[PDB]
Amino acid sequence: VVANYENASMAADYIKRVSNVLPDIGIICGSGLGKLIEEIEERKVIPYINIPNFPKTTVAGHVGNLVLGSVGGRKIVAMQGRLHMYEGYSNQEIALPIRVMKLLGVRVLLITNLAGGINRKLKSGDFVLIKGHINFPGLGLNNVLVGPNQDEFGPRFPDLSNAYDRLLQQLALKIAQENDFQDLVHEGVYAFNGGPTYESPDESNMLLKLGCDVVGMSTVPEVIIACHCGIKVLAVSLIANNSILDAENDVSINHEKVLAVAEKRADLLQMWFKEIITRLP
Amino acid sequence: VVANYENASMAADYIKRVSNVLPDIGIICGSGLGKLIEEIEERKVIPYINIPNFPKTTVAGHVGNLVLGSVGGRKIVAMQGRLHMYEGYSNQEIALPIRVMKLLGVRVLLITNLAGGINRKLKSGDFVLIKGHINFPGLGLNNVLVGPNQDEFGPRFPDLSNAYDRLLQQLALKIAQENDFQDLVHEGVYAFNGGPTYESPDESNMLLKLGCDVVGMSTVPEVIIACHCGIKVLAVSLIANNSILDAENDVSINHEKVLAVAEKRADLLQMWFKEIITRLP
Amino acid sequence: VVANYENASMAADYIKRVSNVLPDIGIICGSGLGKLIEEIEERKVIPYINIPNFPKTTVAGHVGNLVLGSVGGRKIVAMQGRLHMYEGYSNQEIALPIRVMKLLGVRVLLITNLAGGINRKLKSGDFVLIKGHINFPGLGLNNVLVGPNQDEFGPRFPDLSNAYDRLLQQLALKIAQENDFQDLVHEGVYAFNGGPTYESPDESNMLLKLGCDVVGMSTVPEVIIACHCGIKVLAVSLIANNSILDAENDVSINHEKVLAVAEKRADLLQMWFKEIITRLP
Repeated sequence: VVANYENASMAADYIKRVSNVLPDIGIICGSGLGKLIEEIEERKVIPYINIPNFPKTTVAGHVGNLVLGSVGGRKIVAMQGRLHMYEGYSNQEIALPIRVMKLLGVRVLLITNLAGGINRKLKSGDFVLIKGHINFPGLGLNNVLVGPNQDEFGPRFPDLSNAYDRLLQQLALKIAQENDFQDLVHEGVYAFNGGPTYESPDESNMLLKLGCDVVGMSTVPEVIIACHCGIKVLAVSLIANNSILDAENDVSINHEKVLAVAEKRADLLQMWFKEIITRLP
Repeated sequence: VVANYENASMAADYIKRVSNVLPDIGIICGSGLGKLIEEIEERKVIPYINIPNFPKTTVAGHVGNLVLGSVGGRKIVAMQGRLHMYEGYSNQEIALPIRVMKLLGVRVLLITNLAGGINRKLKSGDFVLIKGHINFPGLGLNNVLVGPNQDEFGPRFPDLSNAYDRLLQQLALKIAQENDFQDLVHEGVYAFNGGPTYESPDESNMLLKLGCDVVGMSTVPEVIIACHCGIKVLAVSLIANNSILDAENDVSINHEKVLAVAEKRADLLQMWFKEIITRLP
Repeated sequence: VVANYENASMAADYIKRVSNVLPDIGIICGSGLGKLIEEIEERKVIPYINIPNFPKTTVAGHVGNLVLGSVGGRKIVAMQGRLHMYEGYSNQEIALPIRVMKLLGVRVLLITNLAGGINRKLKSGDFVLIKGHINFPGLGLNNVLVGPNQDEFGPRFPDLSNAYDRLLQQLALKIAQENDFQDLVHEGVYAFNGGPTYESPDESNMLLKLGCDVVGMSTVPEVIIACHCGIKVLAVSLIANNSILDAENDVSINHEKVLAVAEKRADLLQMWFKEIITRLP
């Protein structure tokens, strides 16, 4: 189905009936980075499959729930099981959950992901506050907004110059300084590789030439839908590896190594985002 | 429907019956740049919806007519309401009107567009004669010619090295010199961003590194279909803003600002293209 | 149909019944470079159209056979008539023949193609051993693996850092040295342009900036499917022209010139690959 006003409204109606929560913060967590969702207070778990007009996710399988409740005195909604465009989902399937968040009252969206490091200053286990992006699918006619514009949500031609809110980046850094882990925290430009193959050694070298700091396979589609409909965004990458160093040393990249870095930083990222949610203006 | 010989022929038959004009020049005008079409002499206006096999355009809405008549003693056909790939149109839907122009007798196609400036010499209100392009959708398997080749129109593997005719660029500059506005006229390479989001600040910085002078969301698909079937092309960008300066100063890009630049230069561009049409060899 | 385990198995069953050959080497030859297939010993020719679940190729036309038999004492399977993504084939249609090769027992895949030269050291008639690639369709959400993962063949996120086997590159060079044509043999990075338009002069200049040595419209999709399911690869480009020199001298690129270079080097490439097959570990 199309991610239009009528269809998003039907989904929001169901969610309001079942949860009673009206959230103003949304969260989408990266692979291995979802522990925070398990400590949402007075929570309600809603499988995607039960929600009218939500995308069908059974071919990919694995978890897919919307979770509503309270964190740090704030009302939130989380996507537990994020949708990736490398699975074959359409623009409409990716956009509809974000537009439902908008109708529910979400004004701030917090996002984490796992990424490869390109900038030579980045090590495995570092965090990058994303300050801009290079959208290779968008340049090449696979932008998430290709299709008719849904005018009720936003304009035909959105500006992305302020997609990554500067005050939210400053708050995230202040909290890292308060807890003495600011030495892990950088800022940078995110390249979107559609995937699902990891960036090749020579693609990584190209990205270094083009001013990219990190590369991954998510996040930019959701940011664009959120910016289109006026939702503020903070996005943070966890660095799994430095792809430029790996190319110079003939070291492989693999999913098991990536998930082990996620497990090593999961509890610190949970603590960090809990405080961010508590402190949001 | 497919943009094949049979289907294009049916459309041309209808158009010949209704207009009696056999044009040898075609024009496609950019957003806010179509005033010239209103002064076509002894004209005939044909809504796309009435023409057999023309693409359906009702989801996007707004004007969509073919207009035939005379300008400066020359017989022309204009597209009033251009089709953009960011609306979701297929390769076949974009190509069919250009191939109908070919069957009607068109030998020269003139095109205008609105673009962002990348080269630091470019200011809002400048004109760029396009001398080559960088086709990000084509590199990434969304070229307008992906699909079976329609052999009656052109070859399986076209060469684009002479897509932008050099003598037509020289004529356009000569006319600007005659009317003392050559100080507005540059030449440059056009990057095709599929869109519909404006180029991000970091995408603009990448394009500067890669030798692009201007960036926009149109024009290259029509140029490729015209070059494939042997139609000569002149393409001219109107610069709405300098995206590199805007990124350095945190200034936004938006559709209202773009259209105001179009209105400021519309009458000069109308005068210029009228003389070009009159003077074509 | 989907390039899944069940459908590939049905195709392999038919092929085993009809040919009696169990190959451990596969070959895919470039345009004008297929003479070797005509000297396969005790061969069996199987039109694609006869094989269950093979992709339909009648719109494009021209030859499309699987050929099995012996070369140099080794059992091989060849694709005579390769599938190109610029024809409009889906990811599933490209992948299924490679996955059938895997089920038949193929462990090594040898590939040739025609390419444009970017590196200034490359001349018409040179050979390039491919050591890595830049996948513009993959960066832009048209990777051959976009879709559900077929877990029986390989992992959700493959690593491509060793897609081009180093020992096979060394064997190919050793044989060129033995026959005194090593002066023709370079190594380099392959850029995948989806096509079917030749790279424009300004796209070629961009590729020079980005560290590409050669550019073409094939090969990378098949390499990715082979690497995903554990098949070793050697890929060799024949240089048709130097696109950077042609842009500086305003010289055109065309299919007839390309095929004439293929004819000039066909017999040497046949001799070379026959010895490679004979000598494989």
